Amino acid sequence: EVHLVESGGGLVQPGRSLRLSCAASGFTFDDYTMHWVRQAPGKGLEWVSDISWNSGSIGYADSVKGRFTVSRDNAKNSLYLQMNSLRGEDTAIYYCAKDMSGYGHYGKYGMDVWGQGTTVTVSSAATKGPSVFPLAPGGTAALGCLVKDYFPEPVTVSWNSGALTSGVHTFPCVLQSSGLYSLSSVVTVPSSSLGTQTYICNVNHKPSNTKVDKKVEPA
Amino acid sequence: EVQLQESGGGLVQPGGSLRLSCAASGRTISRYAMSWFRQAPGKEREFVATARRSGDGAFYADSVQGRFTVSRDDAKNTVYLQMNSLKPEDTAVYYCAIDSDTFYSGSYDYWGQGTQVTVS
Amino acid sequence: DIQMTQSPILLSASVGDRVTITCRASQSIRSYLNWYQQRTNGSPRLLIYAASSLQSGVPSRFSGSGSGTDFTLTINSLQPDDEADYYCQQTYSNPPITFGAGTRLEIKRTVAAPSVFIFPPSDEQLKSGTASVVCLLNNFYPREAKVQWKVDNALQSGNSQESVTEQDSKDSTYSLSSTLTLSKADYEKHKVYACEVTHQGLSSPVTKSFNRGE
Repeated sequence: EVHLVESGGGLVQPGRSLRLSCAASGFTFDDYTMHWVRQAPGKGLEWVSDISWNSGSIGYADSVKGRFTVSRDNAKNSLYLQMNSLRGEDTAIYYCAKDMSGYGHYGKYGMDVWGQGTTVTVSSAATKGPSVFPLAPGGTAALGCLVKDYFPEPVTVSWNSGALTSGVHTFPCVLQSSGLYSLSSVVTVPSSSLGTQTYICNVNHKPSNTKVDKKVEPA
Repeated sequence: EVQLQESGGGLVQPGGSLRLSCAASGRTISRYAMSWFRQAPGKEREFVATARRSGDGAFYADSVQGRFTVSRDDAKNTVYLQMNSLKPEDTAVYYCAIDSDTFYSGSYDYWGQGTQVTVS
Repeated sequence: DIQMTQSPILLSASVGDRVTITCRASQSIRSYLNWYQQRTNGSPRLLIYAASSLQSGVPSRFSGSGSGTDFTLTINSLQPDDEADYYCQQTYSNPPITFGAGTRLEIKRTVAAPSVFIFPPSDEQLKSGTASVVCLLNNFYPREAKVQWKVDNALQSGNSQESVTEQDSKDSTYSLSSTLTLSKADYEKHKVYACEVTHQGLSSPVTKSFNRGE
């Protein structure tokens, strides 16, 4: 089938560089215009760059011009993006996309094939596990755990080692002004269950090998 | 400032129809969501329906979905609640309110005095 | 640069409804307008190229119209799978290709007011210099809601952050967290912490409060 796969994303300090690749298969890569498009966390799509089949036409968004360089190697069916002088606003998921047009292919200019994307995060923060704090508790009570000041994403939270899933809401993280992430995970349970049953949140932050269990009990 | 006045209520047989009106005076209301609420004597006030700005749609309580319809006459600074298939359980004083928040968070600062609906 | 103005931001509709999303070009782009669908956590998917050409494999309920500056995407029969973000894209002026800011399409349900819960900072957190006070708005619809923090009856500003869940796939509701962040020193200066919540399903704002240390 037609396929594209991006690679090369990761954490990068501001001012530093990173090289992205896009590997194509299932179509004649040599014949088509290719593109880079990015999507900042929670934001819309933003076009980055394009490159014609024979590399004779190249375009760049103004926000990256002079810092990013697109290129391709048709023998290796690969598209590239060299990103220099990275800034925090270059943080985004980077997608490569195939144009419908190219050599011998005129008149249709949609982007018909997209990769899954590769995530780029530009940050000064160091790797750190979260601190975990209890969010202590009608016929329904809420209890939880605050998962604070970790970097980078993701954390995972489970309740009672995975036994408790109904009524759980683990919120999407927020990037704090400090450059570290935080979220809460909450669960609604019978108010009658607060005296008889044990609630533990299990937090896992793989980048830092952090594992924290926190018993959430009434005050 | 704004005054809201409900009308169109009264006594109606089960299965019957009424159209409530909520006329605003003092200030133009076409920029604001307008909501309908109801309260039976000695019970909690409950949400019935909201007509957001023209183009932003309408939303309904489960108790009235498929029977009541909210609409706007923005030129006459008025909104309506068409009530079909009335049931005894619908008896209540019906109120209209302006959502003062143009982003629709439900800041209900101005209320009508209400109009009685009795189904029996 | 051609700027693309897409409307509405959040389109709420019922399955079966005909819905339309609009995209106005700042200057003429002829018929060089594309439409993309992006499901939560997925890649963009081409639906329409050249303003009205339906991409192979895309259901026929999708259509595009327009030329010049004014374009629309119509889903003539909204389906459950069509919950997604949608983006228009002009390719007439390149560089840069530009996109509209997006429309989220959601399936409407009946109104559900939030259940509200307030949580004080833990003693463990306070030992360390910072106090996080959390207010939970649970299982509500529609999405719009306002949280106001009051500390000893003084309204707070600028020291809170909100996070909202994606619409629940089983019951179509949202939940929201508002976290008030204070220094431990500031937290310990006050007694009453209140979270005040408004939603169009609530006839009066709902206030949950605690007294520090009690």
